[PDB]
Amino acid sequence: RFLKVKNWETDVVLTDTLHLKSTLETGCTEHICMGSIMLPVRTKDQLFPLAKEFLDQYYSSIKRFGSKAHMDRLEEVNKEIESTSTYQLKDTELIYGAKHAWRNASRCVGRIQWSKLQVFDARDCTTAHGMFNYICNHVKYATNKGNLRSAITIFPQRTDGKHDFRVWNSQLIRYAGYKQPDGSTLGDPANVQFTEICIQQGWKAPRGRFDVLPLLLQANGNDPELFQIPPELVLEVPIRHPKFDWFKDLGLKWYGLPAVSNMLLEIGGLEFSACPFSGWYMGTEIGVRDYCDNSRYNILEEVAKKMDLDMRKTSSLWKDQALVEINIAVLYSFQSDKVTIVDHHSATESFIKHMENEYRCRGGCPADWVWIVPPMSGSITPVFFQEMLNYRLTPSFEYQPDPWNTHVWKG
Amino acid sequence: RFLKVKNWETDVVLTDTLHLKSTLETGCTEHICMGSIMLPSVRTKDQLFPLAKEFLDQYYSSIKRFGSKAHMDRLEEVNKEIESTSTYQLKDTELIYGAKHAWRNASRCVGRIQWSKLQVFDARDCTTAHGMFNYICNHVKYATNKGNLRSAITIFPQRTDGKHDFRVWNSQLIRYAGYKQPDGSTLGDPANVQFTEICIQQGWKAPRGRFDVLPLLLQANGNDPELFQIPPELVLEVPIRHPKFDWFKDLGLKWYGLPAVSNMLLEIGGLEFSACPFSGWYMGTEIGVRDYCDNSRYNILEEVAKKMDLDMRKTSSLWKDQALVEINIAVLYSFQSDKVTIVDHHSATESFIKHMENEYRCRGGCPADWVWIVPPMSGSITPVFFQEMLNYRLTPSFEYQPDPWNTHVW
Ligand code: HEM
Ligand code: HEM
Ligand SMILES: COc1cc(N)nc(CCc2cc(CCN(C)C)cc(F)c2F)c1
Ligand SMILES: COc1cc(N)nc(CCc2cc(CCN(C)C)cc(F)c2F)c1
Ligand SMILES: C[C@H](O)[C@H](O)[C@H]1CNc2nc(N)[nH]c(=O)c2N1
Ligand SMILES: C[C@H](O)[C@H](O)[C@H]1CNc2nc(N)[nH]c(=O)c2N1
Ligand SMILES: [Zn+2]
Repeated sequence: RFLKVKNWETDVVLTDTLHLKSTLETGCTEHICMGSIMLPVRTKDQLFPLAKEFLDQYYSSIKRFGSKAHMDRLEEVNKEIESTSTYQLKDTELIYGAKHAWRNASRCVGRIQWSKLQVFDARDCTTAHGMFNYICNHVKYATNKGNLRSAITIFPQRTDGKHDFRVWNSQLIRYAGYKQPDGSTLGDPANVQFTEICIQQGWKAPRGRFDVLPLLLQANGNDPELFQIPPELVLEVPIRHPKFDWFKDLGLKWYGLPAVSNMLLEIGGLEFSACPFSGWYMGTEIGVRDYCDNSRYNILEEVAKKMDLDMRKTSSLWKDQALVEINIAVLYSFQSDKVTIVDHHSATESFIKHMENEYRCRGGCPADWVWIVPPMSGSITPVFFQEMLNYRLTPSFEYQPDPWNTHVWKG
Repeated sequence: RFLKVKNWETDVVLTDTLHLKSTLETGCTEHICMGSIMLPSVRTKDQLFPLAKEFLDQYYSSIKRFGSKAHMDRLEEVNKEIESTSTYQLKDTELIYGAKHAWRNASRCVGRIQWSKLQVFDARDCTTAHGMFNYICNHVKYATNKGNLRSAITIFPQRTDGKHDFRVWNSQLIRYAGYKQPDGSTLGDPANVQFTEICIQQGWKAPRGRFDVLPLLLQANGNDPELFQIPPELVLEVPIRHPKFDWFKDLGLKWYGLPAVSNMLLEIGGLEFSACPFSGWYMGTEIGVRDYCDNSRYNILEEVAKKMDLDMRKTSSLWKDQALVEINIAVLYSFQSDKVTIVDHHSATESFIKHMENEYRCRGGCPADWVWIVPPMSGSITPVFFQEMLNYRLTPSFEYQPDPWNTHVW
């Protein structure tokens, strides 16, 4: 069975056959589309075929399908599963799985880079202090003094679900948010709940406006522990505007390194619940979302007020105007400081090239249009006109519940 | 079974039960989501009666006479008519209800808060293209209303056996001509390049300007289509100027006030109305973001950025974005100065969030296609960006249909 997607700006038509390797559910049915819905331990029983399918992919990629090495690995894994109820990945398999999890992330517009991932094997880690060391080395490597480098650090896989490794932060670097008694918020409104957990865990909060949060790190199912990232490792960029001299006076800055730390990496049925990964920013993830969301820094009003816009009626598009200016400043600031960043025009253009190349050599490229189209100026980017098929391939990155909702406290 | 939709800006969570009355197919499976695919790539007496019963059932429910004397009698009456004639005819009240609810059920339409205010023009007695023309002129005049735009639909005879179809060949009743240049570029509107040529291919006398209003190409009862020129005094146009830059007028832009879709099919109780032009009023981004700044449309993006003297060498200057905003400020300012109805994308999306809440409250759901509801600019500063939506097909409905120049036996 062969499916087709059409680009409505260029009439280019591609043919998807990779969807035949799709596995778990999309959430949709013949009677409902859940395409705009954000969200949805293993027995040897269902683990055997999950491992086999992964190894079949792996040995196909290295042109060794059905080789003696393939069959011995199959036999050795299945023996390990039935005698221990799980199995260990080789280094080679682990690297392959992490890269392919990214290659399969249908919501990620940056996947053109998927094969250039630095994989740090932290599966020998045993304590939160060890996790801290591993994460410090990741941040230093990835940052690279502003010449950012994609990377992932993989902590031990889940066993019985009672000994999980977890990074409680949603991203490795993020600013605190403080709800004031009068109802206003100091800092990042998105991080108010997590900031409270940290303060309750004993974090002495400076209660400034751009306080980097501590790492809250859980090893082997023990209670999590607080660590402060050394400030010399946290690269930051003061935000200024190339024409508006008053923009610096807003006093804004943003960190350089986007590092997702709350997701679950699934490879051959194995679940890696702590796997921070990092790349580099698209400008709009700071300037459209991290300041101008009604639920974030809401400098949207202030920028408009200082541009002296008509804020009486929305049809003056004063919100749209200030939104553009803030995104110009973010890109200008990062480039001036030689900190890697990509604007949404370059990133979407690169993704279309990636997507076409993937249809050629792979038979498809799963993609979530709802997330691929940028949060501003959508229809002047080339992905807006691009039909996209969405399906789940494994290995994959998955959401997992917040650990504070599931953790059993030791005391 | 009782699905939940969350708004991630407000944490409001609505429960959808209306989807259980869904019917047609989405295109998706549990293995593959086609939510970003544009398109879905006569009735026999047995297929027809359940469809009619379903519709009559929801009609008599809406007037709180479900299972009443009138209900069962009407149910029986249509049963007899179908067994006899192999089709049936709608009562005027049912026709009006069906059309309003096809609008209410249009999951790609952000403007649905107004759905119950539709003016329905019953044109089922029409027999000829001249008659169609008359009905369409009256529609345009009524809908335009001197700039105080009013939603309207005109419904021509339903399909019978597929041979005697009524079709408006134009995709919209009012559209600007587009001619390809003997060398490279395009004059007018490139989306209409084929149509603008099909008209001359039939006998049009193209004034060969940029903004030449296309003639109507009306097909009645399956015969060859006929050209008609809409009296220009019926075509309200707004000159586009900017509330700042006076060079903006120099661009010499204008757009028509009346968006009027005319190539879709309306399905009520199993019956198919192949010619059912409907109109409302524009959202500002439909003209400026899409009609002006699309690459394959007017593409004056470069001109506007050039006249703003913006750095156009690196994309990271966001010069396209900057120009795009100013163009959409001008469109809104121009319509508003001329007292021609228009809504900005902030107002329309806010209105739609309110409409959603109303529908979940008094109806149990609201089918909605996020890929189409989110505006093509400034998406994440509008309330619909963070609103999860469930998409499903209810009937009565508006459906796509092939272009008649492939279908018609000339
Ligand atoms: C290297 C430059 C990268 C860029 C420019 C980029 C860009 C983006 C953007 C804009 C999103 C949308 C998320 C949102 O709006 O909240 C996203 C999502 C995502 N990216 Fe990438 N990304 C990059 C690197 C990576 C890497 C290194 C990985 C994994 C190894 C990755 C995996 C993902 C995943 C799993 C998502 C899903 C997010 C979710 O579901 O919330 N990305 N990316
Ligand atoms: C009164 C003001 C109205 C507004 C502001 C409005 C707004 C919109 C917009 C922005 C779209 C997106 C379509 C596109 O981008 O091409 C749309 C789609 C649609 N609207 Fe509305 N609309 C209005 C009135 C109506 C009426 C009166 C009807 C029917 C009686 C209707 C039915 C539809 C349908 C069927 C679609 C889907 C179009 C398609 O599938 O291509 N609308 N609407
Ligand atoms: C792994 O590397 C990545 C690089 C880039 N650019 N984006 C992502 C997506 C994940 C991600 C999303 C957001 C959006 C913030 N919402 C609250 C509005 C901010 C981030 F800081 C971040 F990290 C990952
Ligand atoms: C029936 O009433 C309606 C009112 C409004 N505002 N929109 C529609 C959808 C039909 C429609 C949509 C668009 C979108 C911009 N494209 C250039 C991509 C432009 C139109 F010119 C038009 F006609 C119908
Ligand atoms: C490929 C994609 O589905 C296609 O370009 C859609 C996207 N969303 C849209 N949204 C609106 N309002 N109008 C459109 O024509 C489209 N086109
Ligand atoms: C409700 C909706 O699915 C939700 O707000 C999504 C929509 N698209 C998005 N797209 C991006 N890039 N990032 C997001 O957080 C979201 N949020
Ligand atoms: Zn779907």
